[PDB]
Amino acid sequence: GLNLIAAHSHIRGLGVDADTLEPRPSSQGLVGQEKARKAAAVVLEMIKQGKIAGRAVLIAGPPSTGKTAIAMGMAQSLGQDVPFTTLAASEIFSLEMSKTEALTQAFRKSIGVRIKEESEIMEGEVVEIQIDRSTGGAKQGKLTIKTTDMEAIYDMGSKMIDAMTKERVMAGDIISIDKSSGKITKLGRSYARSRDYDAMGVDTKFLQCPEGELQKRKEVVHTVSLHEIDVINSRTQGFLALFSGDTGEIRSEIRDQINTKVAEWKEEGKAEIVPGVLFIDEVHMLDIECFSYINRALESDLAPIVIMASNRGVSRIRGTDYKSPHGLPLDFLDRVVIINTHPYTPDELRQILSIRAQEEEVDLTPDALALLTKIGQEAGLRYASNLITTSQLIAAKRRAKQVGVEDVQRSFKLFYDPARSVRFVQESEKRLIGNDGVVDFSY
Amino acid sequence: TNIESAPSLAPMKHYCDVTGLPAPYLDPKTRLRYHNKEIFAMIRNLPQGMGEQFLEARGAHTV
Ligand SMILES: Nc1ncnc2c1ncn2[C@@H]1O[C@H](COP(=O)(O)OP(=O)(O)O)[C@@H](O)[C@H]1O
Repeated sequence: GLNLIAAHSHIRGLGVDADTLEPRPSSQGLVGQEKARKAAAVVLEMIKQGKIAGRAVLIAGPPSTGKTAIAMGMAQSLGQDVPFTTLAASEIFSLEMSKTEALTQAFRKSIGVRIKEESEIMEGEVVEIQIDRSTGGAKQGKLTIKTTDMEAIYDMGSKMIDAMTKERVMAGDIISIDKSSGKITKLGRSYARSRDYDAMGVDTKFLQCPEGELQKRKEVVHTVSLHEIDVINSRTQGFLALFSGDTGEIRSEIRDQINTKVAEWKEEGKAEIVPGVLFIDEVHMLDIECFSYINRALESDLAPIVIMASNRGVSRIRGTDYKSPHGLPLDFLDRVVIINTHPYTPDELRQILSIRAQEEEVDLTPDALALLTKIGQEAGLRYASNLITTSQLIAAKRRAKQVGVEDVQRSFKLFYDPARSVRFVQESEKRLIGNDGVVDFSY
Repeated sequence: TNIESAPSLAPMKHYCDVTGLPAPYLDPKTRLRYHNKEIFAMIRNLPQGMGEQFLEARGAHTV
């Protein structure tokens, strides 16, 4: 389909026993990281429980230790029930809006308003449309519709006859009509009428007739974020800015009104509030102004849980000239609990490579998996994982059905790991342009 | 002087000719109004003379 194979495609969940929060040694595509997966499952529990507002969790650990994987596992194990916003900290440096406004919109995106509504929908195969069009139009007309179980005829009001002519509704068309709006969606063409569709090309699909009653109440559970309500109220087609962007800085008094109205809908029981998650990937790309805003945004009642990942050690905080752990100011780190991801053992690398060799269509011979595991220890999990794809392409060039050691060796030879790449750089320092701008082009 | 009868201009509600429950549907074939698919099944299975009796109970006739 349109989803290709990607680095996280094998993550199907968090891999944790829902009855106990005990992490299984591997399941759902996660291997090891058990203590970190247990902690993320405790966070996941209190996300679903909703009662706790504006807690922040940092996932801290060396690169490739599964920090994004655990974040993706939580997203896959929340699903559609809960809003889940992913933010790269690079994204808030907008030219359209100040970074605290961009960071406000991200918090607003992570609270859902859940609204349950009904409508009568009429659905069936058109047996006939008669419209007289009697000079003017839409004067009178009759609609006959059937399911497999019923047939009925309807006199149409003139603004429904406009809708029918607008949708060029024809005998044999399978339609749904939302009655209160009066919009007509043509779900398809009935197969029994196929010969009447003389203009439709042979690529055309056909359907069986709808089943049961022509009319029923269908109930829709909408979830709309606070950000969407904010943007809708900004201007006469405010929602249109939810797509193009081109929201300005939305005025604070609009948000304050909406917070009051959503509290009214909750107290009236018309709507429910569904707190989600905001995940801030590589949070150390934020600067000191951002962290000062976050500190108090977290104290709002309508704050999501915020989950964060950092590769950084004791490192320079952006927008200042001093250093702190994770690159995050201590006053912000006081508001945050930290989950640590550790490096992998060789057998866990073997399992992750095996999983990645299942997610791509690759057969690894047992010695090729052993060699990739050895390369994984020596050159890192990500590099060996990229040798899987490379080896399959080399094997296919030699038309082999399984990837052999010869293919992994060609991969290791053709594509350098980060350390050999650095060693190549440290040898070529006269040919590579230095930090001084100096370079020699002679042989 | 027997000129005391009065017509009505308001749109009338639709009731099932069999069960008298409200009727969303008018059957194009037999022209009985009916409540649901269960009653449509009966209506199409009726003895041939019976359909005209359900019409006639509300003063309607097919011809
Ligand atoms: N415990 C694990 N189980 C399964 N796959 C993992 C695990 N840890 C890392 N990976 C995979 O290895 C790759 C690198 O890990 P990643 O989560 O990107 O690390 P980080 O985000 O800390 O750099 C990703 O494709 C990820 O899916």
